[PDB]
Amino acid sequence: SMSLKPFTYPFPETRFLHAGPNVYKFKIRYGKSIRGEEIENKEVITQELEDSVRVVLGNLDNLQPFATEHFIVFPYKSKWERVSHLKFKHGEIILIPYPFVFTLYVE
Amino acid sequence: SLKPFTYPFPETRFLHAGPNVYKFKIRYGKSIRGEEIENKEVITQELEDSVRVVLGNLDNLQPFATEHFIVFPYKSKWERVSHLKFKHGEIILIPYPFVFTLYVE
Amino acid sequence: GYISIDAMKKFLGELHDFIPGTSGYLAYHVQ
Amino acid sequence: GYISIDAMKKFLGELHDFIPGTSGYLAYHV
Repeated sequence: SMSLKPFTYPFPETRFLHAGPNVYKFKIRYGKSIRGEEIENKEVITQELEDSVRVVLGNLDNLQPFATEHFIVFPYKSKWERVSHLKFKHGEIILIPYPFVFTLYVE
Repeated sequence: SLKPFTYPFPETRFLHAGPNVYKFKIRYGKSIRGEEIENKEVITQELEDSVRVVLGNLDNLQPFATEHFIVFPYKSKWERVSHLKFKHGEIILIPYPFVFTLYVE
Repeated sequence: GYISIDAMKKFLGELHDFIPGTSGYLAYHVQ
Repeated sequence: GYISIDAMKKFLGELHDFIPGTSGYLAYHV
């Protein structure tokens, strides 16, 4: 169903995600239309947002916009600056930060 | 001096910049399609500006706002290009290997 | 006029929130 | 809120429509 804590729609947030030996930095942003209005069935929306994050992780080298039932998502990567100055650990295991930050512009 | 863009209808444009030829696609979203603009010279200039920003940031595409639009630029692989040859007179032009799509909203 | 999420490849593997101070996760600076 | 186009780097050089059969442009297959 959902392995991640619910996203705080419609509030923008930064999330760090651990998958295998890597850690990823994600930012979620909401546009004017979807931001002003709020919807009560947030479970469907939270599922759609996790689904959107998983699509982005599934297309790391070919980001493209896509439509969910309630949103259009425009994913973008940008260089994660000073990621060399950060160290991420899971117990004693060093996690490798993916060198790009993912921003999902949810519209 | 570029030919007018065919707003609000999607189009494919081939553009020569430096030693390369670029393939651009323009797409318009639901909102901007329902409402139409009468003075298209301003719009054509904004779209040229948008193309020039993409060409100025080939390695770091990001969305941006013009006076009338939000532009979400994306690149995808230009498929079936390896068997094509472009010339400008005797000059060989190199196709840039990615299509640029401007999602105009 | 956008492709449906249901036509996209999706990473379906294990995915966890990285929350320092929990589940053995820690983060810090260097130099 | 999205960044203004006016804050971004812009290619300011010469930019032409590539139209085969005009201005010396040609395209063809193998």
